[PDB]
Amino acid sequence: KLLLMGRSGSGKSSMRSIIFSNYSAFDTRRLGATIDVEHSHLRFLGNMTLNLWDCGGQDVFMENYFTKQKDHIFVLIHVFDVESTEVLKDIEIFAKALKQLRKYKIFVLLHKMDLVQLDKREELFQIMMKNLSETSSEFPNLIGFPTSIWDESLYKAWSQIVCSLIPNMSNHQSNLKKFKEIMNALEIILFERTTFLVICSSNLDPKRFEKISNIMKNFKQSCTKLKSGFKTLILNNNIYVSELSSNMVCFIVLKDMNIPQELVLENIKKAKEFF
Amino acid sequence: RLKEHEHEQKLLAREQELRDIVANTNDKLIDISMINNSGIVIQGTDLQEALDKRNTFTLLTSPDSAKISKEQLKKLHSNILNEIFSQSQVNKPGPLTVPF
Amino acid sequence: VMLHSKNVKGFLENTLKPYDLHSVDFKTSSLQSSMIITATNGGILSYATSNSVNNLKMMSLLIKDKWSEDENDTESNSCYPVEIDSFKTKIYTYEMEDLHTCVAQIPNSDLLLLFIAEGSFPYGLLVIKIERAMRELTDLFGYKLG
Amino acid sequence: AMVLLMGVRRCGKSSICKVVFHNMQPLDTLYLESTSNPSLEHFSTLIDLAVMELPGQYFEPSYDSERLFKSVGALVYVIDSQDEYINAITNLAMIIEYAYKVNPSINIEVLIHKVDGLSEDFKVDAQRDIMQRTGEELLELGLDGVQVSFYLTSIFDHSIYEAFSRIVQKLIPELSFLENMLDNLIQHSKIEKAFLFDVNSKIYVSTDSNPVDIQMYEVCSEFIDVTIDLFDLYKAELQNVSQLANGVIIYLRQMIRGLALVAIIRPNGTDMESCLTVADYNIDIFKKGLEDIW
Amino acid sequence: DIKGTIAFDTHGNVIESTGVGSQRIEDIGDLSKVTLDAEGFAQVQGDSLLVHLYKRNDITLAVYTSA
Ligand SMILES: Nc1nc2c(ncn2[C@@H]2O[C@H](COP(=O)(O)OP(=O)(O)NP(=O)(O)O)[C@@H](O)[C@H]2O)c(=O)[nH]1
Ligand SMILES: Nc1nc2c(ncn2[C@@H]2O[C@H](COP(=O)(O)OP(=O)(O)NP(=O)(O)O)[C@@H](O)[C@H]2O)c(=O)[nH]1
Ligand SMILES: [Mg+2]
Ligand SMILES: [Mg+2]
Repeated sequence: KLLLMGRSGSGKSSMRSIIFSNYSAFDTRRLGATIDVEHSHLRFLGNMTLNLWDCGGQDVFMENYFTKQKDHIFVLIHVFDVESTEVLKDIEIFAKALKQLRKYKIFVLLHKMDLVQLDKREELFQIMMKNLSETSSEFPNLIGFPTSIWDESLYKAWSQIVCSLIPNMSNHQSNLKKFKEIMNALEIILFERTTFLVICSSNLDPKRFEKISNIMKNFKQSCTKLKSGFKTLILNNNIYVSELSSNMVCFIVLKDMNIPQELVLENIKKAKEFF
Repeated sequence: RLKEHEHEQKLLAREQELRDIVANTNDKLIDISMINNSGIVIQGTDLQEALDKRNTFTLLTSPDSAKISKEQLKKLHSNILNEIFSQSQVNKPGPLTVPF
Repeated sequence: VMLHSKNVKGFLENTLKPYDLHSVDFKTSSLQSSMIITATNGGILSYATSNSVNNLKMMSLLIKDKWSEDENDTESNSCYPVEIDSFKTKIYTYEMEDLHTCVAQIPNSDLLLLFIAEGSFPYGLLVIKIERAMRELTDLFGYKLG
Repeated sequence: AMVLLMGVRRCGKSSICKVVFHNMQPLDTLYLESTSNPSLEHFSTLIDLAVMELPGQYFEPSYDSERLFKSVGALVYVIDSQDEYINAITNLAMIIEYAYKVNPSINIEVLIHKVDGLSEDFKVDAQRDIMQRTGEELLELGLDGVQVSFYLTSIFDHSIYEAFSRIVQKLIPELSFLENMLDNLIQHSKIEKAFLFDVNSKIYVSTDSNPVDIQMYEVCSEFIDVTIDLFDLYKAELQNVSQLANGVIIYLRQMIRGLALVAIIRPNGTDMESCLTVADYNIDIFKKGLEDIW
Repeated sequence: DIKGTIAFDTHGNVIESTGVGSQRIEDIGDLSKVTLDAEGFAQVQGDSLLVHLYKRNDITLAVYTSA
């Protein structure tokens, strides 16, 4: 289903714990090292349930995967610890996964990006990708992101990942635009309810959706202290977030800050049924 | 000294002056109970309000009694009321419900 | 369906217009304010005026309270029954502070149309004003809150 | 007014300064380097405070300090846990001797610091028996100044924020009125707890009578952070409401001088709008309250 | 010469009032009780002036002259 792979220490399980199991960036340092493959069955959109093959990272396991379980094993999120002394190793184990994969969607994550200094982050991601894409051609076009636990770009990672397996894009984009129309918004965003990943934009900050994913994850993770789950939040009458469907939450931003609450919430509720 | 007297009375006068502000704000607030039982909103007629602004009339059947004819009254009545009703019609800018 | 805010603010703002009769020397002040509110809560859905937004939202809750109290009782005056296209409703005439108010339920719906005016503005006149305005809210008849 | 923030060299003076005032990510304070010359972070809000770090090197009562202490509202000495604090206490008693000598009315607050990692039991264990050795070195020095104020604080937590709140609150003159005035706001409206926060600082100027369970302070602080984080994203008064499944409401409204009222509302069953409209009405008069104290 | 008008419904409140009408609203009390002929008209005088009544469709127009 979903292959979570990469050498030891690269925080595969750390990611799994954050975006899925709702660990925070801090608590994940607790996690014991993945022994063989830890499977995780969790649903997205209700309609599709996902199986997360959180593979082992240690070389013992790694070299085993391409041996007595190669057929068994064969999307692949392959992650990369930036600091690795043995870079060309990790490149070549990626190559090892690749050939067996022709036996049978590829995503590369430069994880732990929070460690390398801000200036040589751009340059360092560039050179690494220049390589991996060339290696990947044996696929023609490779898409992969810089990824850290300590920033929001982890969410933007999996957003562009999960939506790659969502068929609703044709239906939903049509069904969301048609909500933007009536509401006279600046934009509406659709997120999944539990994971908080971006599903769809309607129509001037570029890092909106990744950040919102983060801020909202943290309000919701914070809400536990009051002992109840998040439903709605209304800001300045400008910004509206509502729980909507059983497997959807919407971030609306209105153009006028005085269209009465009960109206927006009423229109939210009528639209709520559809999707 | 005497300066200390004067200033000490003041500080205490300012102190009570603050107690006033507190008490006024405290007085001014509203409860949800007050909302439920409040008799601010009551049924009203114009008869009532003029009667609280704070036998009388004798009838005449004689034909000679009227200074405006029955036909004059009829025309004024129909005129006033129709002007009111016509002036009372008001149009929606568009459909109040939308599809989707 | 879902409600067109712009058109509702429009209608409500058109209802603010006063009367300038010259059958006689009769003329009214403009309607002070005018809202369509929820029948369930007494929360503003749309308003027009000739923080105050709160003062209104508040008044709404007070009026809705008395309306539902009156509306749900055993038994006869400051309440006009009205028939519109076989849809039936009640117009109520209240005094609140110094104001002349006038609330009628939009038939079959969870929406009350409520007018607020000056003391100078007579009740019997507002009754007409609201009834005649009501007759143009055909789009909303039977709107149950989502 | 102003406050003296002193301690045993390299113990978390500049640390809590940067994290309280600049919302610094604390591991960036790990790489902070020794300020050897007295530095002061001003703080405005309701009172116009001024926090002055002193480098420290025992007490050494200098020539200037006689007026400086006579010019101090309150004194916050920070004792680093996880180091021999007996030297800190030996020194501390000498400082409070000078303060009390010069200005007898000084409020003395002591921060038991770097307590985050240690177990709750290890903390209780430390506190009950540090208080003892603190009053010990003072019993030897004349009478006992009733300045008993031990605030167990961790920079990596909400502990400092709560402490500093209780510290600054202790200085505010109009406080007694704020509490009772704010108190019966939350009595008329359906509010279990309300705090006046400095939005930037995250410390609180006033709360109500009912118990400040730190879980709740935490919710309100985190709420502020959320509303600001979201608001800052989109710019093309300042208020924020959120409702949870159980019906409870978190409310925030901008108020005079960088403050912001943040409150938790019980539904008790009623409509949200009714609760929100009554709230807004009361909070409007409340805003008129603290507008008419300045 | 007309000195004022009141025009009221049968609930008690008023539809319009000009001249003395707006002042002497109290009259609707006694006025609404007046015995009308089969045509719906009446002439009454009670206070140094003469009121004329007409009632069409539950709406009475009262107009005012003098003695
Ligand atoms: N600074 C930083 N540390 C990270 C990040 N991701 C993970 N780590 C740290 O690195 C460790 C990686 O642990 P884990 O998630 O088990 O990695 P893994 O890829 O599952 N290894 P294995 O499969 O061998 O068990 C965690 O303890 C965590 O503290 C990141 O983005 N930034
Ligand atoms: N665990 C923990 N570490 C802390 C805490 N406060 C500070 N530290 C760490 O301990 C060091 C000392 O803190 P710092 O504020 O720099 O000390 P200082 O009192 O300013 N030194 P100086 O007297 O030279 O001005 C810092 O590098 C910081 O990382 C705390 O509450 N908990
Ligand atoms: Mg692991
Ligand atoms: Mg320092």
